[PDB]
Amino acid sequence: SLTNSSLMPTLNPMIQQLALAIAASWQSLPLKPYQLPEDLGYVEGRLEGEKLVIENRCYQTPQFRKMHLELAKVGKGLDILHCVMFPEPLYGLPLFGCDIVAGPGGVSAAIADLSPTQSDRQLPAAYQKSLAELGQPEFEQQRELPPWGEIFSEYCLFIRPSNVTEEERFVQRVVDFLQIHCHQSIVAEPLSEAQTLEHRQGQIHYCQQQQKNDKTRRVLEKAFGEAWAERYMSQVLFDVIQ
Ligand SMILES: C=CC1=C(C)/C(=C/c2[nH]c(/C=C3N=C(/C=C4\NC(=O)C(C)=C4C=C)C(C)=C\3CCC(=O)O)c(CCC(=O)O)c2C)NC1=O
Ligand SMILES: [O+]
Repeated sequence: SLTNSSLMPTLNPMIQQLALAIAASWQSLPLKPYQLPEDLGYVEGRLEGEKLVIENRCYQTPQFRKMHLELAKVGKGLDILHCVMFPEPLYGLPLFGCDIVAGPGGVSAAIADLSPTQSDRQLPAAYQKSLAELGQPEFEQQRELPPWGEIFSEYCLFIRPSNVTEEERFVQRVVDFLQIHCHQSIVAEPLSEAQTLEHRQGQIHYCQQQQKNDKTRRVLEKAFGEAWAERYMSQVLFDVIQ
């Protein structure tokens, strides 16, 4: 749980709410710890500018090879929540991810998705059906995905929330995604070796494309340098499996 977090009480309220919702969804799963490189938990660094503070929590279950919740703060103003549930390819589940970035003046970016791992870039039929049933959410300020964002599903939300009502609507949609995802993980069956390979490739591709995110990289570089940032992005955030 998040009562021991040093960052949490200082983060944007939407970020606090979403972190609680994610922890609540994971709490009663068959969790084991997942050891990050160098058993990383808390880390802080500064070069010539602002300090970056990061808290990492990571778990695994039989269906999810790596469940990573990262909270971060740059200086006084910039707050970040990062979460990815990396599936075990044997079960063919999609990739849950979300990213929230907030400054003093409010949340600038809120993105969440259940991303495909199939070569045809479609979600499994059960997900399509369940997601369609939620209906189209209405948000006033949508943002267009960057070029490397071809990895995201047609259900991807990428917005700037315009008011508290939209903040709460976005959090609820993420809770709905997680409820669907946790349910489908109970009914998933181990796949064939050939299908497992296809899902593994989809996850590798997701990770390679997420590494092209310069907005993330530049934050890390300004606090820790180029070599540290490359190691962090490739080995901690978006590790390529074999
Ligand atoms: C220490 C960790 C960490 C940092 C520092 C970080 C920074 C970060 N991510 C950003 C955007 C972004 N973040 C994402 C998406 C994602 N990013 C993910 O990590 C995941 C899992 C998704 C999607 C599920 C996208 C698409 C953008 C916008 C990129 C752009 O505008 O070019 C931005 C710009 C925000 C804005 O334009 O308003 C910053 C500063 N994100 C982090 O996770
Ligand atoms: O991650």
